[PDB]
Amino acid sequence: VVNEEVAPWLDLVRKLGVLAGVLSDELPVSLSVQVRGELAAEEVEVLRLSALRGLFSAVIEDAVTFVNAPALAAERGVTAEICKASESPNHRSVVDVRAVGADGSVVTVSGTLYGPQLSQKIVQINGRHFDLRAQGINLIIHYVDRPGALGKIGTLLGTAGVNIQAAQLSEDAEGPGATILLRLDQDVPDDVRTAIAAAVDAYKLEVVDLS
Amino acid sequence: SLPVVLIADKLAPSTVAALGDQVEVRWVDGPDRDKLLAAVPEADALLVRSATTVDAEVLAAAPKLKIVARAGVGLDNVDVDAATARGVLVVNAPTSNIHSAAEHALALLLAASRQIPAADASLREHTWKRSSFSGTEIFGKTVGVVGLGRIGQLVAQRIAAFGAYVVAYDPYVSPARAAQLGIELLSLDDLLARADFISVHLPKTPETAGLIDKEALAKTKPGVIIVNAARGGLVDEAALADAITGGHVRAAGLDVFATEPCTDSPLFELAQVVVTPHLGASTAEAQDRAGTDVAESVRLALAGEFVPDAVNVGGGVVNEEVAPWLDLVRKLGVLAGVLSDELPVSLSVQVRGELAAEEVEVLRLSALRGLFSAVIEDAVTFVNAPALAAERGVTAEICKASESPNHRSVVDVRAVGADGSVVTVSGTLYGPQLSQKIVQINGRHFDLRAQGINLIIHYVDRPGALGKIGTLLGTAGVNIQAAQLSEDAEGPGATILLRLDQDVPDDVRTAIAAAVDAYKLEVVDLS
Amino acid sequence: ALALLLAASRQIPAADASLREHTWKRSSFSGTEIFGKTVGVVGLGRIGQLVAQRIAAFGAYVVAYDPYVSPARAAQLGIELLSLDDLLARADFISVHLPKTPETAG
Amino acid sequence: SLPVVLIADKLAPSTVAALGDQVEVRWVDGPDRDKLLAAVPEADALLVRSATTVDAEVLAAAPKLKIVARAGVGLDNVDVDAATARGVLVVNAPTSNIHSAAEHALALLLAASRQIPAADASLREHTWKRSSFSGTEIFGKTVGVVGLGRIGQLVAQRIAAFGAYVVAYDPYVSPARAAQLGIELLSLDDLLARADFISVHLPKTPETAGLIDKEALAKTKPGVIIVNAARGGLVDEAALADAITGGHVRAAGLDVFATEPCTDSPLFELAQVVVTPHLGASTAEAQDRAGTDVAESVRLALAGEFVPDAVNVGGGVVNEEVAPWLDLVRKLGVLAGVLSDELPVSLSVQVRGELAAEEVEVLRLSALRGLFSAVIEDAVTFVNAPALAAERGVTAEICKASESPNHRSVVDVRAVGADGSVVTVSGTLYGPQLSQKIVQINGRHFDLRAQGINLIIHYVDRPGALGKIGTLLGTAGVNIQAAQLSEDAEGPGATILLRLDQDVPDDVRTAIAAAVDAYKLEVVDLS
Repeated sequence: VVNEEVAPWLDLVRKLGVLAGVLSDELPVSLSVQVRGELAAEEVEVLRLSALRGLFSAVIEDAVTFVNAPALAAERGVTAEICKASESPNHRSVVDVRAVGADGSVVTVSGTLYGPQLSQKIVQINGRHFDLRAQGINLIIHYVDRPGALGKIGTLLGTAGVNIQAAQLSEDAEGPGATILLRLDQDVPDDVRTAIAAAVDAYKLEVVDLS
Repeated sequence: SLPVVLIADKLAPSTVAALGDQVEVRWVDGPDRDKLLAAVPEADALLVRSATTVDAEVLAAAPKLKIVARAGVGLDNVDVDAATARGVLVVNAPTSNIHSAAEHALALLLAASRQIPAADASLREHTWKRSSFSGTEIFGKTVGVVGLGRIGQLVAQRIAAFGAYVVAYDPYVSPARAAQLGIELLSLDDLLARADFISVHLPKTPETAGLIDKEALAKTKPGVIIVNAARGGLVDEAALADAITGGHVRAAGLDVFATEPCTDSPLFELAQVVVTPHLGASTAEAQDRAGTDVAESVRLALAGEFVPDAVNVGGGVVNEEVAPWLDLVRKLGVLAGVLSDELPVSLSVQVRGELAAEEVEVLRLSALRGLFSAVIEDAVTFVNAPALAAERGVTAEICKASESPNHRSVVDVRAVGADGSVVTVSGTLYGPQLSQKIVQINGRHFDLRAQGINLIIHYVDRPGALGKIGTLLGTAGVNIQAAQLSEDAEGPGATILLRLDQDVPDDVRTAIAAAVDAYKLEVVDLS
Repeated sequence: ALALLLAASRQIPAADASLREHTWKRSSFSGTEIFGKTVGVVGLGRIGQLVAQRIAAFGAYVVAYDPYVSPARAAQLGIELLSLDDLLARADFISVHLPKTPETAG
Repeated sequence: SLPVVLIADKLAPSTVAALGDQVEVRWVDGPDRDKLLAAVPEADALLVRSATTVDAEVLAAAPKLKIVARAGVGLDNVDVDAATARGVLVVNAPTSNIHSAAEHALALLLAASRQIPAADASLREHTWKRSSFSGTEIFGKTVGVVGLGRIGQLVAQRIAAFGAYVVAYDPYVSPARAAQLGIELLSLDDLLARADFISVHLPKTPETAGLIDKEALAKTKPGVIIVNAARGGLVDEAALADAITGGHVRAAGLDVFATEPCTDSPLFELAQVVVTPHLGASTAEAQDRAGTDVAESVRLALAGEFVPDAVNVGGGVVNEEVAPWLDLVRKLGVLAGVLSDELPVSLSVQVRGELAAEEVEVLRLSALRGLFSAVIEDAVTFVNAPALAAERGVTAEICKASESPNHRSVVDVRAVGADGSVVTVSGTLYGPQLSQKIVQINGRHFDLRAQGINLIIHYVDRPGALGKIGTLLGTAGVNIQAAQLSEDAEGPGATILLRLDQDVPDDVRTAIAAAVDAYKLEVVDLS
């Protein structure tokens, strides 16, 4: 039995997996799922599968099933780990999916669920904090903070007929950079991604479907 | 072992008899550094006026000091930050001068309209220039009071008995309260247009400074008489001089100056401007009231009772768990105030989650302090809730709930309007540094540093709005540190909040408004 | 009458003068507060009646000497009627006025 | 000589320990006439529940009786008029049942939606009819609370934790207060349309009686469940029965009946209606709270202190000069309330002239009692101002002024709205009989008996209006005793007030409105 407390997290952690993957430039060699807070008292093994399954759909043709995935990860040299800690520093419960590349680079993505609807929310990308619905087409940009930056991103999207349903932009604690997330009403043509990316000096720019 | 109360400035024992006979009162020459520092070591309480300075050095030499009390209203001679840092309760006497100061405003209004000092001078010179003078009758006239706190209220009441109609401008008094006072509340523009007399009664804050400038002085009634017994440079001194000379304002009374110790204002060369050297509180009765007020405050303090005239936090008065929440809640009040169309009648402070297990009444006061900070002076952290309710018409309450939907603890500050609408703003602290985060505004969720200059825009024209907004800000040279924006759940509206690296010029505000078609455009400094 | 009571109470002329000769003698002045004091009005013809109502609004108690004024009218102006002697004993401020009976005024 | 406290009904000493040891408590069998009358002569205080009747005979036999206290909420068994007449303070325990009664409303809501009594009965009969039952979930549903006083507030709060949205109808709660409660205020029509559950929480007054009739029951949502744990016939019993049978309302819970001792309601023949014999307060905890409340009240009374739970006037508590002003001021509150567009946030009571020399705080309470009398029960003359402010959002203050412009003494009751507008109504007493006169409404002056049915009309079509109004009233057979009417100082409006000899039918009201083109048409009984 997947426990009633645990079930609603499945689809979320899958999406954190999708996110950790699209956001990794190279296929990760390790995937680590950390369960913190109230959730940590449940049986969350199945969330490791969920994350992996998410990781691999973002990379491999013909999406993975649930018993399909562990062997598929092993076969591609990806190892998975799961941690459970009662202690969560901020949210009552949060899950972090951490993907480490062969070159040692790290991507963490975190999600929670709260409210009467148990709405799924993305709440961290790499130590930047957010509260955005885990749904729809989301554009992620890590860029160089110059005057004009946010405007150029907005000008180009709008110029392309692409409407922004929500968006949140945080500034790096100790960097020259900034990272924004935008939920869009439709995909962004390649040409326009390249444009956004040159207009700001994007380290990273990805679009991901969180349906 | 009776607690020691050290009087460092010139307060007589009789002034201070409200301290029990349960204490040992001593006296010291406070201005004299070596004496003060020699005597302060054994002090439990330290009372002071203005001659003595209670800076860090004094505090560091006073190891068991529990209250610093200033018999007065200014806190200029007390480093309140340092006293807070060391756990020292600071107290003053905030209503001790209101009558002597109201009366002085009235004194100046009348002296100016009847040209008293000049007349008295003409007889002093041994001549009879009766024919040359010409006063202004108050009866039947309109008097504009700018700022309706305790003193402006006292002035309104006195002036009304002269058969003047009174109007006021004060966005920090509720309409019901002004109507209880029998005072009509106006836009500053409307006050300016209508007033035969203007008396200013604002505190000095950057929101206030120079309020009445050349542009304001030009909107007044020809023949107006203006009084400022309140603060520093509320009326632009040069604009005043110009309009006096030029004829437009007939007379004026000033008791306070842009920069005090002031012996050289050009206003001193105009006969039709009555001036006085910051008298207002200069009165045996006011100086006694100060002394006896502060004496009672020290009494309660030592008796381990609640000190309503507290200006700060010190002692067990706040748990270590709660302390860091004060400043954040202050900022929720500021923000709830800014997002409100007009002054809320009440603030509902809701504490949810782990925090709810704490003793959190001080937070209700923090919310109020923030809401009202456009009319509160920097040093003061605490406000007298019962006084603020009675003076201005606004209350606060606190509610607890075990459950917090998302974060372990969250505070929500619900600002409620007379008409029943609500503006909700929430925050948390989290992490090693316990950094302050704004997490909800009106059902919208996010995670933004509670700090810096923030631009908030409610608007109706959606497509490309991010583009327009960012591009105008960026063309103005304004960096955007962070941002949150979403399309309204119901209706054609959208809302963005941006943290900026500087303020936003007025023309650019107007541009942004026009471009996204805003109905609300605000900029609050969340420091 | 109010203007003068206030100008004398706060030493306005002497305080305005000191400024005009470019000195800051704040510490030389020391006014008298009206609030809560007892004001004696001598004579209650109309101007005195008006003075007393204006002074009441400063939160002062008003006594007056005028033996020909309607006692009901005095009460309505919130005035306690006294003999001249008693007024003089109790008065912190005194304003003298044309009385109701024009020159039995002493 | 210790004062005697006589307990005439079944209250245990422990219930009453809040009376000091400074008193001699005795007990008597109150229902037993001869015993009661034998014991009451030495009584200083008399406590009672409901079994004993404190009528004139009892009072006349109790020469030094100072308080009659009813441990409960009803005053049915106490002749309060007679006690007032003899100077006897009457007291009850007005918040002593609110929890047990809220809980019972909830009990009934749940029992009705889950068909408990019938289910329990089916198992009692030794069969398993699980398949036949079908409950109604509360989560996510809309619950309409009709009347938002203490109990409706407690019910709203309990029901909200079940994840129901709560709406209320109560014209005697301010919007700010309802919003502090997190409750949405609605017209009765809108509540009816939206509510899946309705719980009634009105007092019985003629303004209230039968509120929810056939016409209301027909506007509700199909499938609604209705509870009345409040009062008598607030929901028309026959209309209810019809709508239950007819299907439209799914279920109901009743704890009170149009005419009690009730053993024969047709509702008792419907399974889908849960009924209980006026339990609600029937609880050890509620009966104890009553006893200990009333005991404290008696304590304060004897200690010559202020009794907040007073229901009336007795003793020196009111000067002989002031006494006759109570009733008139009550009527100024009623009228200020009626002439107000919506509930004022505060009443400013201004006492001018000779009266201002008196001690007149009770008048501020009289004004409140009048303002709120649509939700106050007859016997009660006094209201608990602090309680009413906290529960409903409305305050009162009193101001004095030596001068009265015209009459020797006048009271003005200023009703102030949240938006700052003011409605002013004044009265005097004058003459041998000290007859009560209404003398001003909103700057208009006149002299009209404060008595009888009065029609007030604000209207915009002036020429011939007197003709139209009088002719319609007269065709309806309505005599006009007195009248005052004037054309508004500024604008196209006019105002008439008429004292009539009976009420005015609804069609004739509509006719008058149409004919003079009214915006305000009201009829208040100024008895």
